[PDB]
Amino acid sequence: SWEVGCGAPVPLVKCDENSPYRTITGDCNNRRSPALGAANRALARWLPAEYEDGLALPFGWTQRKTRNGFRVPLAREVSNKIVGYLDEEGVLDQNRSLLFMQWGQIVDHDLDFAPETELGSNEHSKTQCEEYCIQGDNCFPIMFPKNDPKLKTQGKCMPFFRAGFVCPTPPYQSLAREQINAVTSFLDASLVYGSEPSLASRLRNLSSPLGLMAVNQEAWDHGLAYLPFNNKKPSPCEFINTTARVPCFLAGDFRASEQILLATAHTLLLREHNRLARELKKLNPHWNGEKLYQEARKILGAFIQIITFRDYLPIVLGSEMQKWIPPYQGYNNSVDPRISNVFTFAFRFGHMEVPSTVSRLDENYQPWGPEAELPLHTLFFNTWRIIKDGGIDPLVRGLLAKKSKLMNQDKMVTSELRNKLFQPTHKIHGFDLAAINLQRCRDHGMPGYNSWRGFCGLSQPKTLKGLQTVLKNKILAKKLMDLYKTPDNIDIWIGGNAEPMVERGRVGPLLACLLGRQFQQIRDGDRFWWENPGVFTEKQRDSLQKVSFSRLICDNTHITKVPLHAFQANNYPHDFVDCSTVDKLDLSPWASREN
Ligand code: HEM
Ligand SMILES: *[C@@H]1O[C@H](CO)[C@@H](O[C@@H]2O[C@H](CO)[C@@H](O[C@H]3O[C@H](CO)[C@@H](O)[C@H](O)[C@@H]3O)[C@H](O)[C@H]2NC(C)=O)[C@H](O)[C@H]1NC(C)=O
Ligand SMILES: *[C@@H]1O[C@H](CO)[C@@H](O[C@@H]2O[C@H](CO)[C@@H](O[C@H]3O[C@H](CO)[C@@H](O)[C@H](O)[C@@H]3O)[C@H](O)[C@H]2NC(C)=O)[C@H](O)[C@H]1NC(C)=O
Ligand SMILES: *[C@@H]1O[C@H](CO)[C@@H](O[C@@H]2O[C@H](CO)[C@@H](O)[C@H](O)[C@H]2NC(C)=O)[C@H](O)[C@H]1NC(C)=O
Ligand SMILES: *[C@@H]1O[C@H](CO)[C@@H](O[C@H]2O[C@H](CO)[C@@H](O)[C@H](O)[C@H]2NC(C)=O)[C@H](O)[C@H]1NC(C)=O
Ligand SMILES: [Ca+2]
Repeated sequence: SWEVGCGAPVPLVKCDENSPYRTITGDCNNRRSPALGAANRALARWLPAEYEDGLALPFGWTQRKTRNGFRVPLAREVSNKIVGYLDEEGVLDQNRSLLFMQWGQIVDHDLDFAPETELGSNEHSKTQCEEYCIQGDNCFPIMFPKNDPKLKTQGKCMPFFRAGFVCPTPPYQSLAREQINAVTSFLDASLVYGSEPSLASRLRNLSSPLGLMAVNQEAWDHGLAYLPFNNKKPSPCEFINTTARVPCFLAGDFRASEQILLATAHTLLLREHNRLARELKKLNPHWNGEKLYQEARKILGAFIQIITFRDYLPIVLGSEMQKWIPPYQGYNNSVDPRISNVFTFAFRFGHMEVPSTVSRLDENYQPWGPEAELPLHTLFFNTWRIIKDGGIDPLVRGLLAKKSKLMNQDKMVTSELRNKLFQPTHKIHGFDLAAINLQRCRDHGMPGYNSWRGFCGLSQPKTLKGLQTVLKNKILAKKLMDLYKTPDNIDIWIGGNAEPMVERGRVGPLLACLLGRQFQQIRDGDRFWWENPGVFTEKQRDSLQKVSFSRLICDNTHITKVPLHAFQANNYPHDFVDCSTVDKLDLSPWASREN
């Protein structure tokens, strides 16, 4: 049942129907709908889109037009009055490690990606939005509210370009605007291998039939691999420090270098690939180039699904886990595996877990140097710190020894993300992730905070006194009401992230419902979900059940002290054990007796 939407850009295939290997583009996962789930297609819509002209112009684009009677408040003003805070003390999540926030980004990045329009790299359209803030076509700038400090320093606005959409590119098609997802909707470790056949192949070694991924040649990490640099010459990573000119990295996903801790996580993944392919070679000396690559890839793919569903969602969705994601019962071909547009905003709850600083610890898990604790804002698109100052061991240690930030109603997003975010295209370190997130809700057309509380079958507040109760907070409910003038207009992001947390989770009623459903779907609809009979052998599954991020850390770095539960907050040296005391990934059942 797959065809109409728009023939679209999407590159045509022919399915093998018998290949035990996933396609790079995600196509052919579903035999009835080939493309359901495949990259470079439209995000899924769980509810009708809500645009100003009900087709493609966002709410806030035309000043004089209201929403339900009132004027949507400037994203940046919501940011200033409700989001930001000053005191960075007593704001850490006592029972979550920095890895908690870090793994979430890996997952989100694996599942969705709505790139900006482009149609500019020569053009003066990439400057008529930066310099003058003139709204039009794909530039929907974030104006600055009266009395904003950035007015005196940065200008009258922050450039912002609407997301890409799915038939064309430039102008339009007749119908209702739908944003694009440039990656695959299946938890298949697509951030490691790319989503297009072309990128997928540039990432491979194809000189030696060992099936290895290509690693950097100009620099090493104690004999260990580094990701490969990037060929493209305008590079933001060179920019932040024109003196050490280190370019960004090249990996299956483009945001791989937004921040030092993300690239670090990426590097651990590239390694286990090669590692997993050197071993498999030993075992089966007759296996060839493609065989090694695919089989290794298949493994790492099952890895990510396991860590995520077993270790990561249970402490995110808390006690609301079994209500949305019941125990697995097999493949279901009647389930839309496609990521929905709202998931990409619901999942952004993490943004309020990013802490103000990042640390580097030596072996005794102590301060590594004199400038070991650096401000979060000096690490965006920073590769020199890795390559030219320490390696990745110091950074991985921090991920385990330090903590995550705890969403606090009186303290939402770090000022490191709200005032000093760096953007790949521009130069200053002065953007606001909060205003961008909010502006993007409207860009993508998301419906109000209530339409969603309704979608999830929750009470819908119409009065100040009512909003006080749901958020269980007066000040907040009042500020939220002074700006939005009706609970019907609270942007789902700031809206969803304002409800108090659920028992043992880290998100509330409306986010738990939105994340819950989604994850249930990608699992129930993936023909290659590791627990799905036939994908792996009964004996293979038994061996994968033991994987643990901890081990991943041991077989891939020179760390020898790691916690058993890398996600909860552990303290060194008590909660740390020696690597030799940690279960290994026994690849024995991956041997093949010809006779
Ligand atoms: C800096 C940034 C982060 C911290 C170092 C950070 C972190 C996260 C986490 C931990 C997420 C999930 C649990 C998460 C989700 C999504 N992000 Fe955020 N992210 C940083 C920076 C950015 C920037 C800049 C953007 C672009 C926003 C835009 O709309 O232009 C960004 C996006 C997202 C995003 C949207 C996915 C998409 O399809 O584009 C998440 C789902 N992150 N981030
Ligand atoms: C910090 O968070 C930790 C993770 O939630 C928590 O430890 C976990 O506590 C839960 C019970 O709340 C238990 O989790 C698992 O227990 C049963 C076995 O009896 C499993 O079959 C279930 O899947 C369930 O998830 C464990 O006791 C433990 N889990 C892990 C992985 O360590 C800590 O208690 C929290 N620390 C503080 C101070 O609150
Ligand atoms: C841009 O990246 C540079 C890395 O190439 C970085 O400079 C490097 O780091 C420090 C500079 O403070 C120097 O390291 C230390 O060397 C010895 C110890 O071995 C000390 O005696 C020195 O005082 C110094 O602290 C490196 O030598 C230096 N390398 C080079 C080529 O400059 C810059 O700090 C970065 N600049 C910015 C603005 O971020
Ligand atoms: C592709 O794989 C080959 C085979 O392992 C790599 O060749 C090795 O290169 C390193 C340093 O250049 C040395 O250990 C040897 O010269 C090679 N080893 C062997 C066993 O041949 C090659 O570097 C890889 N290419 C890329 C881009 O990653
Ligand atoms: C296969 O997955 C579908 C996807 O939802 C399941 O659909 C059931 O529940 C849906 C609402 O959540 C409803 O649309 C349907 O009434 C219902 N489907 C049927 C056939 O009753 C479906 O139950 C799953 N199939 C099996 C055998 O579990
Ligand atoms: Ca994916």
